[PDB]
Formats: sequence, structure tokens, C-alpha cells
Amino acid sequence: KPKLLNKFDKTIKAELDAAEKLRKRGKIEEAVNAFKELVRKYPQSPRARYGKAQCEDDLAEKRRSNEVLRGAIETYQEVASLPDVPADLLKLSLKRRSDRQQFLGHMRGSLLTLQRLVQLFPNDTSLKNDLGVGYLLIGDNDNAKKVYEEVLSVTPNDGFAKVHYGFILKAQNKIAESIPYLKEGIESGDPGTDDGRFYFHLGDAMQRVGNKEAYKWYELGHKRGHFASVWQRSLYNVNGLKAQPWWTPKETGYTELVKSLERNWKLIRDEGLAVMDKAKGLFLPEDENLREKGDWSQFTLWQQGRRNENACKGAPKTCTLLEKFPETTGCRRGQIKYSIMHPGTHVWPHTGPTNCRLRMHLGLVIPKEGCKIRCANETKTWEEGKVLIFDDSFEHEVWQDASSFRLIFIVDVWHPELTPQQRRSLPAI
Amino acid sequence: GKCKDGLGEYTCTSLEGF
Ligand SMILES: CC(C)(NC(=O)C(=O)O)C(=O)O
Ligand SMILES: [Br-]
Ligand SMILES: [Mn+2]
Repeated sequence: KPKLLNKFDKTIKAELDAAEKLRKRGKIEEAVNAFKELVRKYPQSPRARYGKAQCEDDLAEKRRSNEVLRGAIETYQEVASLPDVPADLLKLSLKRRSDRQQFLGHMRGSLLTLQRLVQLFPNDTSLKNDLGVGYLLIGDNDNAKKVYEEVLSVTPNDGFAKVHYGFILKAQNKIAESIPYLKEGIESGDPGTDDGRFYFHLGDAMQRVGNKEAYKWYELGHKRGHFASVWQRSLYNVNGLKAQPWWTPKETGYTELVKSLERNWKLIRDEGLAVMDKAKGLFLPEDENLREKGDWSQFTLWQQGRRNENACKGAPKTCTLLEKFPETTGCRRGQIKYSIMHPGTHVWPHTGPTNCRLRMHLGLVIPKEGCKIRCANETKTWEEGKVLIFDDSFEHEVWQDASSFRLIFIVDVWHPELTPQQRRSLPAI
Repeated sequence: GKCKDGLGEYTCTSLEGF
């Protein structure tokens, strides 16, 4: 289909095609320098410059270097510098620039690439979609929302924009309003709408409102490969890790840790209690919108495997005791933290991001009654000085109906079946 | 914004390269 040859590029179709062939047959190095020759002899040719860029890209794949890709990106901008660039070639060159700026993790820039793409092509709805995405990658949810509002303003049965509008509404606690957009987006079956996030959050929205075929949705997502199961709904997974809601210390082999937690638990408690009496600001409320009602706060010592030095000021002996167990301190997919929950609190059913971690709870201050946690179908109890364990990748729910506070200590560990390679490599969460 | 106990953010990892 696409027309990537302007007037002057047609008079050199042969040369460009010769060099394209070299690239297309795998000889990258050959093609790279042929397109360089084209570009010096034809320094305004948009096709030759796209040629240079495309083969820089293939060579970043060749070498798996991100140097290379860094370079192909300025060359993709180069192509748009030039005169009389066919619009097709223009769109392609800048889209690729944005896509590889995301593959490398440069979102602020991808954002400006995509803003410029939307300026240049104000009737393409897909660009406005891909721009709403670029806004979500940086966490700029307001502007994404507007972008999807425009899009829907003018093509209301666009399912991509529906699901993303829904995801945005949900993340803002507009649970009801988000349900119809999520549902319509998914069933639209458009490109971009078959995505685990939308299933996950549509189901959660229903459970919250009291609608019963949330589970509908969860099992279909199971059907289409997003969820390992209907109950285990994490999304940043390593397939085939043993999955079970509840483990025992033995089942994890982390027994030295469990022991060091149970034997030393009063130290841990007492340091938390101090932080609650003299340094209560170190405890920060839960900001992930997981509560129906109530008061819940968390005092975090390790996140993503990095120790919080100011935080360990208030629990030094605890942080010192944990240093000797890298199976949690270097769980870049978990945390170590005090968690206080007060009476009147209900945590919606929910699921963590990842099956890569197991979650350990050491009872510090646990009332006689009121305090319980379901995971899957089994409901359990904390105990002062003892450790519970579960896969928070499974659905789980919590209540706190006692008459005083409930303090636990959360320690996340790598899943036991995960290599030292997987442990050093997996991107942090 | 990070995914600590749930899955609220659009993307829970921050890509950086190969
Ligand atoms: C018990 C509860 C809410 N923890 C979780 O749900 C979890 O660790 O995933 C907590 O009070 O901290
Ligand atoms: Br020229
Ligand atoms: Mn939880």
C-alpha cells in the first residue's frame, strides 16, 4: 500500500531498492553503509534517511545494543527534518521513533514525538490513542483522559479509547462510570482491547459494586491467556512457578528467616510501636485505592530491594536483623514494611502485581478478635510472634472489626523456584 | 507511582532497554 517515495526519490528507486534488499536479506552492515552512501550523495532524500534509520534499528536488534537504537532515533527525527517527505513515510518514521523511545524507557520524549505526530495528522484517531498512552506512561492521567475524551467526542465506538477511558476512570475511583467503558471496549474486540489490565480492573469494579458476573470476566481473561487462573490474577508473571494461596515455612525453604522473625519478633514489634508513638508520620496511608472503608497505614523499610536509610532510622535493629537475609532485602518485586490497620476497615478483594513473590506476615499486635484475611477460599488469622505466608498474586480480602489496632510486619521473598539469574534480572516492581 | 500491593498504574515496571 504505502507511498514512501517523493518526486526525487523515484528517480533513484533502483539504488534505494538495492540497498533496502541488502538490509532485508540480513546483511545489515552492508546495507548500513550503502544507505550512508545514498545519504551523502542525496542528503535530502527522505527514503535514504529512513533507510539509514531502519538499518540502525535492525542493528540494535543484531547487537542487542541500546547505543544503536539511541542513534536510529535521532535519524528517525532526521527523516522528518527533510523537505517533501511523503506523509506515509513521515507517519512511519515518527511512530517508530516514539515506539523505540518507549522500548528504551524514554517517555518524556516519546510524549513530544507523539504530540508532534498528532499536530501533523489531526484527523488520525490512532495517533490520539497512542498519545493517550504516552501520557499514561509518565503518570499524567488527567491529560490522557482529555485525549480519550476528544477521541470519543469524535469516534465514540472506538474500543481502544473506551478501555483506556475506563481504566482511567477506575484508577480515579469512578468505579460505576468505568464499568460500561471497560465492558464495551473489551467486547468491541478492536486492536488494543484484548489486554489483561482491562479484564482485571473490570472484574474488580464489579466486585466492588456488588455485581456477580465479575467472575464471568475473570474466567474469560483466563481463556485469553492474561491470567494464570481465575483466582490468581497477577500480570507480571514468570510462568510455571508453583502457585498456591497458602504456603508453610518448610514449603518455601526460607526457614532461617521465619525463625529469625519469630524468635526476635518483640524487638520488631517494639521498634514499630516506637515509630507509632514518636514518629507516626513515617507510617503513610495506603494510596492504591484498595479500601472500601477504614484506616490503614504502612511504614516501609525496603521497596524494590532498596533499603530506605532514613526509614531504618526508626527501626534500626530490625533492619540490621533483616540485612542477613537477601532473599527479602533483594526482592526487587516486594517490600519489607510495618502495616497498621485500625478498626472499621475493609480491603476490597484484590491481587498483587506479581506471582514472583511470596508474602510473609509476622503478627506483632493482634487483637483477640476482629482481624481476618481470606486468600482464595481459605480465611485465616494472625498470631502475635508467628508468621503466616501467602501468594498475594491470588485474590485476597481483609477485615478489621476489632476494638483496637492491629500491627503486622510484611516481608516479601522471591518465589523459591526462581533462579539467581531471574532474581538479578527481572525488572523491579 | 508504583505497584506495591495491587495493580493500579498503567504500567508497573519502568522499561530501560535490552
Ligand atoms: C493484611 C493486609 C491488607 N495485607 C495485604 O493485603 C497484603 O499484604 O497483600 C495488610 O494489613 O497489610
Ligand atoms: Br539531495
Ligand atoms: Mn493485599
